[PDB]
Amino acid sequence: QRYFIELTKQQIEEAPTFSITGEEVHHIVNVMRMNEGDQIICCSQDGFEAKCELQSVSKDKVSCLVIEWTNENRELPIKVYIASGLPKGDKLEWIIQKGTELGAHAFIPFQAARSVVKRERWTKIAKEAAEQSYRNEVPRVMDVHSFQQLLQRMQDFDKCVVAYESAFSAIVSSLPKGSSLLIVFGPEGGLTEAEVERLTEQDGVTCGLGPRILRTETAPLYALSAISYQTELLR
Amino acid sequence: QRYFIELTKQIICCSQDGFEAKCCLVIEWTNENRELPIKVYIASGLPKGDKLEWIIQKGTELGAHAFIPFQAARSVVRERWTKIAKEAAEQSYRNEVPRVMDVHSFQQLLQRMQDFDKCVVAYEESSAFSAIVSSLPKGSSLLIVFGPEGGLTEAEVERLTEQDGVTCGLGPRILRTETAPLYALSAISYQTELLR
Repeated sequence: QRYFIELTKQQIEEAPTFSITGEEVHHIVNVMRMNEGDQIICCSQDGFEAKCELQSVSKDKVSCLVIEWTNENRELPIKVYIASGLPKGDKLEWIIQKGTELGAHAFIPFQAARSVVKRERWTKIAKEAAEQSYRNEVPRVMDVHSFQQLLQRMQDFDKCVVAYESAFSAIVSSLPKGSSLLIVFGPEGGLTEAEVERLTEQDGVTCGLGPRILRTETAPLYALSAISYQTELLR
Repeated sequence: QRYFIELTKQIICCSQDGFEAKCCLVIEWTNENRELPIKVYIASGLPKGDKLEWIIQKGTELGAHAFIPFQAARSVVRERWTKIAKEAAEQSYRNEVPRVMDVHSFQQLLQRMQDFDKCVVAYEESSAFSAIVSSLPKGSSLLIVFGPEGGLTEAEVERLTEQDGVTCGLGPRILRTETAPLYALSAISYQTELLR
């Protein structure tokens, strides 16, 4: 039902209809087997959502007519970046997937001291979650970062919370529309005393996320969900 | 290490009545309680694959008091579930092992709603969610209903509304069937524990 088009809103407005080429055609035509007259949801590269009607359906080209510009924006009011210490098994895919459903702006995996242990599949997982959750953007998944490299990234964001153990509601409720937030989590083992020390000197502020102990795949989910509650449900 | 034992009132032990202790010889009672201020019952329409296993686990680490699996209209569908709860309780330092009830039918779900202080239906047709949770007094009961993949059905919503459940959105992004309960629980801890 929902597709990310490699055109801008103004490029789609350009002509009377527009066409879909590549990966998506196959999904439209072969996998779903849609016919002319069928309706889909398209989001441009600049975040604009449209209701489209399949005017033409070929084997490599699909033509669409925009029947409505929804004006719907479902993006979190603030940019939240998830930094995760490489978890085991396939927990990173769950973090990326639910994370996108919950509004995360980008993911940054990093080698962590207790990390006991692909990106092309991660990018794919983020795009599909992005499609199924009606995001106006597809979250970017970065390259696995050394612990050091992560430390050098910190300067780019407005704030940084370190999930470790009540600054959290304060910082989140004091961030303005459009600002950036970095949240780093440790792996199954958890961040190290040494590691916290380096994060805290880079302005990272340690915060608890409730009194219950949360798994690595669970912590970021709580965090995104709380930000949503605060910035969208109360505000 | 932390283990649940059935007797009522080095490792950590937790009585059946919820009293945590450092120990066998009991050396000290911690006095620590990490349960949510309100009793939140998670009612989810039976999902596919192993999604309900996921909900039990994550939801126990996030404070669920109890789980009520039921047959939804769009549902295409116990001992293991209980085991997943207990282990999830163990690792997260809960004081209580949430119980997972027998799978109910929709009807059974409806007959059980009167028990609760407040019933929320995770659904939006139009959000009164923060208003409700912000207003439940400590110790009260909250049942939240969630559909399976595909969602609750309009017919179903109508009958839940006849029984006093209130429809409430959970933000503007479409959440999968296993993501919704984790959001609600997280939001709840945020309101009643981090803001309060």
